[PDB]
Amino acid sequence: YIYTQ
Amino acid sequence: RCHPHDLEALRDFIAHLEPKPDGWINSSSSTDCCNWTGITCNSNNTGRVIRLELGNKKLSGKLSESLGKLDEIRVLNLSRNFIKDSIPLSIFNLKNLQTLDLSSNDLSGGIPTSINLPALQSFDLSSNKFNGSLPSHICHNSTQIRVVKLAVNYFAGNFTSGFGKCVLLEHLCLGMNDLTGNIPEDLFHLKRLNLLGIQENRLSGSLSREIRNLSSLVRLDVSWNLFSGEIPDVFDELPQLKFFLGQTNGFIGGIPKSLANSPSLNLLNLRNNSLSGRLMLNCTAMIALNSLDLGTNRFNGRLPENLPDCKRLKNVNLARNTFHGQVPESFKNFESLSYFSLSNSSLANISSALGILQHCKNLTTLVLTLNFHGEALPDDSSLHFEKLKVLVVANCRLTGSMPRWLSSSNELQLLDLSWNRLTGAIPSWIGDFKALFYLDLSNNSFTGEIPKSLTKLESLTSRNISVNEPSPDFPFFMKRNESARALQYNQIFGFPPTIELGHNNLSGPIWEEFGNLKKLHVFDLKWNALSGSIPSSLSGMTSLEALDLSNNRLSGSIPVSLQQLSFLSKFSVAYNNLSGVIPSGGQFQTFPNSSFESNHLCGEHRFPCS
Ligand SMILES: *[C@@H]1O[C@H](CO)[C@@H](O)[C@H](O)[C@H]1NC(C)=O
Ligand SMILES: *[C@@H]1O[C@H](CO)[C@@H](O)[C@H](O)[C@H]1NC(C)=O
Ligand SMILES: *[C@@H]1O[C@H](CO)[C@@H](O)[C@H](O)[C@H]1NC(C)=O
Ligand SMILES: *[C@@H]1O[C@H](CO)[C@@H](O)[C@H](O)[C@H]1NC(C)=O
Ligand SMILES: *[C@@H]1O[C@H](CO)[C@@H](O)[C@H](O)[C@H]1NC(C)=O
Ligand SMILES: *[C@@H]1O[C@H](CO)[C@@H](O)[C@H](O)[C@H]1NC(C)=O
Ligand SMILES: *[C@@H]1O[C@H](CO)[C@@H](O)[C@H](O)[C@H]1NC(C)=O
Ligand SMILES: *[C@@H]1O[C@H](CO)[C@@H](O)[C@H](O)[C@H]1NC(C)=O
Repeated sequence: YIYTQ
Repeated sequence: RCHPHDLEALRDFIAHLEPKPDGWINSSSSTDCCNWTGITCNSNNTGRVIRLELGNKKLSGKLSESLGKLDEIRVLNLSRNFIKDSIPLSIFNLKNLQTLDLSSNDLSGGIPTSINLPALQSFDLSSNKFNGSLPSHICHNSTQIRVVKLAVNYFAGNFTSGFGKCVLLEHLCLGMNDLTGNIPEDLFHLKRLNLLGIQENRLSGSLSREIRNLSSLVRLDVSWNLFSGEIPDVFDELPQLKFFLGQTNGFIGGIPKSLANSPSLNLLNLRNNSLSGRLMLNCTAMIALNSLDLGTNRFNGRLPENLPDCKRLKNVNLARNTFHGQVPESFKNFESLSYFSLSNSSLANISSALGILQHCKNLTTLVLTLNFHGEALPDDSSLHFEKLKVLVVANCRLTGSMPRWLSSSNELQLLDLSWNRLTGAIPSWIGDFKALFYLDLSNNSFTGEIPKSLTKLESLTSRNISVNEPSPDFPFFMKRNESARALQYNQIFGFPPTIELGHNNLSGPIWEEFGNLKKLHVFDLKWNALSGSIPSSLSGMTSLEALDLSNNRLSGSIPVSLQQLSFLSKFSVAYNNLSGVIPSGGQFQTFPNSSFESNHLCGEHRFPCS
């Protein structure tokens, strides 16, 4: 899954 | 015919360097030096040498000591070469040198304890091998120095006092060294400094309140150090501050009121700090703010309702925080919002979130991953996001079907719905997005066959579709499973063009027409119910790198044509009904046994095996 931070 | 002194110095200089530049092949014979490559003289071209500018000449060798014999040289530029060893002492005594750029070479050793360069304006040693103590003693005899660039060196030891005596210093770049200790209080005397990079060192302690004394600051880069304590609330004293970069430190507390009131800030990056509490900005006060990164902090409470009142805020990354509740209703007015990253923030009511956010007409990229846990994905078809490019809502364990309101975002490029509870068939309109090069529906409950329209996806077939890549200010991260290290992509077009359908309930065959997608890098069908033959027409997918068919029920043999996939490095048919020979030689010999296991497949001349 793609995530961001 | 030029001066014998310059003539000599120049001949020695080039004696140590190869290759000889275009106009220097005559050097040992020619007497006219001012017309040699990269030389400038006073009078007209006819006097003493005032400029030696040999940057980016592929020059390999050492610096001659007789470089110190050019008495009139005001500018020495050797940057972007292969020059190595020590800087000659005599260079540090040139009375006329205004500009020294040695940046980006292999130079090493250290700077002399005694330097006299009264005319020096800018000093650039960055990107070399220099270690040791910082040459702050240069301030004694260069009273005019504007610019010190030391970045990208091996300087370790304390951030050394004494830069405060360069009274006219404007740029100071110390980034990417090994410096320890706190900022010497010396530094806070430089009231004309508009640029301080200290980023990417080992600096620590609190960031002193004395920093209010540097009232000329435009750009402050403190990133990637060990700083801690509260961010000092001095920012009304720094009225010219545009860029503040503090990311990856131990800063605690919230955003100081003065920073939250600064009309000049364009950019605030505090990501990956220890910050906490309510997030409060006065957006009526911050009229220049266009970009805000607070990611990987502990800000709590609701998302601040006044955020849309920053009329210029284009780029917002709030990910990985402690908020709660819904997206405020005022976000309907966030006219400037382009890129919105909310990942892993504990947000509620995706229904409200989407119904509000559809009103932000500039929204292009939206990352909602790890929020709305267990909620139902809104099917409500009045939802319209017209300019939407990148949509990531993943690992939210969302329920419902593939939302058809999405079909009206024609610009859509990357879609990630993976790791939800979504069910039903995958609808035909998913094949209608012309700019879509990446889609991850994996790890859902999807059923039915694979829609055939995925075979005529335009960005995956021709080269006649062309669009502009979205440009948010944050990277994206990609995780294979819950315990895998992530992959980083700084830009959207860094993602391989991908169809990822794995871990669903999909059934039926694999369309021969998948041979149409010439530009697809990654095709993942694994862990489904798929059946039938592996089509020979797949050999037509010419850009294919990874093909995962494992854990289906597929029958027949591996088609030999697959060995014509030139780029395929990653392949698995494991856990199927397949039979026969694995095709020998070429591409398939490189795959490990695990790629074929739990079938009836055998290596050539080994059938039957088991
Ligand atoms: C040195 O020359 C380089 C490359 O030719 C140029 O880009 C650079 O600006 C010069 N250095 C200075 C201080 O002007
Ligand atoms: C300044 O110049 C004098 C005379 O040239 C020299 O002796 C002295 O070492 C220089 N000071 C520094 C700190 O480089
Ligand atoms: C967050 O900070 C830690 C420790 O400072 C650092 O090791 C890590 O790389 C940071 N994460 C990012 C993405 O900057
Ligand atoms: C926010 O900033 C505006 C403009 O400077 C000011 O007039 C207003 O009183 C401020 N509000 C708060 C809460 O300080
Ligand atoms: C929205 O985007 C358009 C097109 O780039 C831009 O010109 C406009 O200023 C933006 N609107 C706002 C309010 O930021
Ligand atoms: C999400 O947030 C929690 C902290 O609230 C953290 O432990 C977890 O590592 C984060 N996961 C990702 C993928 O960002
Ligand atoms: C969530 O959002 C919808 C749409 O605004 C609203 O009607 C509904 O009452 C909200 N549900 C909750 C639990 O607040
Ligand atoms: C799919 O997603 C769930 C969470 O929604 C996660 O727990 C599970 O491990 C994932 N399965 C795989 C193999 O990715």
